[PDB]
This record gives sequence, structure tokens and C-alpha cells, in this order.
Amino acid sequence: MIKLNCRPLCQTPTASRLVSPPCFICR
Amino acid sequence: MIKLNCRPLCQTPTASRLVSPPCFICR
Amino acid sequence: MNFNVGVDFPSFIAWDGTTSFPVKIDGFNQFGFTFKVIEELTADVPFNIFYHEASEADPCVPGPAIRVPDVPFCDGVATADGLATVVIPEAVAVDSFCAGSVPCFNGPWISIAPVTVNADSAKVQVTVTMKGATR
Amino acid sequence: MNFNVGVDFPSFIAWDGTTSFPVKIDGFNQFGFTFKVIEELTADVPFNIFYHEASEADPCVPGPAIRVPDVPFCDGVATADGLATVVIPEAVAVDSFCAGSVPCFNGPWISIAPVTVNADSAKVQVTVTMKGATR
Repeated sequence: MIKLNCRPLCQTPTASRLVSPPCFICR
Repeated sequence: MIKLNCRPLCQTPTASRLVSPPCFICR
Repeated sequence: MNFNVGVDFPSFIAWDGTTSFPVKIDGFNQFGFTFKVIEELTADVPFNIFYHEASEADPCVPGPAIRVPDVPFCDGVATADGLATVVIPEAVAVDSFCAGSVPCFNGPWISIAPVTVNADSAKVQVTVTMKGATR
Repeated sequence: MNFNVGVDFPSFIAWDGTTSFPVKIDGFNQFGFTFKVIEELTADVPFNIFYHEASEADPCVPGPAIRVPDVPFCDGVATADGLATVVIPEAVAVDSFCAGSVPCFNGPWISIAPVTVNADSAKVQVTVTMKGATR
């Protein structure tokens, strides 16, 4: 059994939304 | 192949609106 | 106060859009062209530069047209056929002028005309300016 | 005793006698070819060198092929048309190999293909190698 060493050729990026607290509302 | 030296005669005015953040919303 | 600048720096028509007029450069030791447009262009318009010499029947009338030869500069490309030409770019605006001149004199007369006469070659105007009269 | 030489110096098939495969070289400093024959040749076989560029639709897939240019050395002869080419002599023995490379890089992909596909070109095998990763 031979273990293979792998690594890709592309570095596709990533993107994510950031959420901020909503406006004040009285409860 | 002669190379020409060019420049314009008339100046055209520019009217660029400046825009500012339009107040806050709850998002 | 302005001056009678035409006394020292006269200019002559070289192409009015329908005909090409030979110009005499004998008495002036410098000269150059000037290009202008009067309408939007549809494509590039190239020109050819000719020179003449004294006719046989009279020393004050130009002879047949002789095409000008090319003169490569300090270091750079040379024309594919070894003859001088001027190409007016399509992007030229109506409110602008272009200036250029050849490095060598050759005959005592000069001329210019488009490579092909059509509706697009009539939208250009060429004028020659002198300097330094020698008489 | 023995090493995993495929980690530092990977190699890829460039032309297996039937089809050509673009070989990506963006992430490697150097590269070089390796020609081998599998049967006695009949006549000389020339090869063309192409490159590619990232396709507009997808940066992961290469664009159309482009002919590589030539580069004269300190003193030498440029090709008749200025484009790089390689020719394998017909005297190559089946038990040897040849190695060559191109000084220029150009686009991030490279490729190779014969000038003409025939029974003679089916006897050659081309492989591409890399030297050092940078990511």
C-alpha cells in the first residue's frame, strides 16, 4: 500500500456575507 | 511613415453631480 | 496688438477635398503640413506625398509627379515599400489639428493627394506652412 | 534509499502520438520537454510549439492556441518566419531520448503538436517536466 501526496492547481476564492445588528425596537 | 502631433482646440465643460450617503435604514 | 504674421509665415492650400494643388518650397528653407477634419470619419484615410521639379518648357511650372522616398530615422522601422505616407487616424475629433513634416526636401515643389478619392477623403483639409524666406 | 521524486519534479503527458494535451505551467519556475521514440522512423518529423491564455468564460480552462515566437541568442540564426520549431532527426535510435526547452514563458499554458499527423508521427512521445513550485 502506497500513500499518494496530492495538492491542487487552482485556488478558487471564497466570499461570505457579514451581518450587523438590526435597528433598535422597543419590547 | 510620418507621425502626427495632435491636440484639441476646444475645451468642453464637465458637470459632475456629487452624491452623499442617503440617511440610515434598518436594513 | 496682433501682427501681419502672413508676412513671415505664409500658408498655402494643398488639398481642399476635391483637388490637390502643387506648392512651391524653393524660397523657404523649412516647411510643414497641417491637417483638419470637418465631419465624422468612417475609416482611416491615407495620403501620398509627391514632389516635382522644373518643367522643360518653362522653369516656373512643375513637371510630372515623383513619389517621395523614405528616410529611416536614427533607429526604427522602415516602410514596407520605402515610400513616405501619412495615415489619418479614425479617432480624430472635429475640433483638433494634426501636424507633421518630411525630413528631406527633394525637388523644389511638393504635393499631396489621397490614395483613393471617395466620400470619406473629402472630409479632410491639408495646408502647408512655410518659414525662413531666403530671398 | 529512494525518494518520492514526483513531489518536486512532476511530469505530464504533452503528446502521445494521437492527441495533444495543454500542460499548465503557471505554478512552476522552469520546464522542459523529453522526446522518445518507440519504433524506427522513416523520415524527419517536425513539431510546433503553441501556448494558450485563460479563457474569458472560465479562468480554469485555457483559450485558443497561439504560435510561440522565436528568440535569437548572443549570435545565431533566426527562423525563416521567426516562430519556434523543433525537428527530430531520423537517425535517432529507439534506445535513447532527447531533451529541449524554450527560453520564453508567455501564457500560463503550453502545448506541442506535429506539423502533420501521419503514420510517422505516431511513433513519437513527448513529455513535459517541472522544476520548482511557487505556491
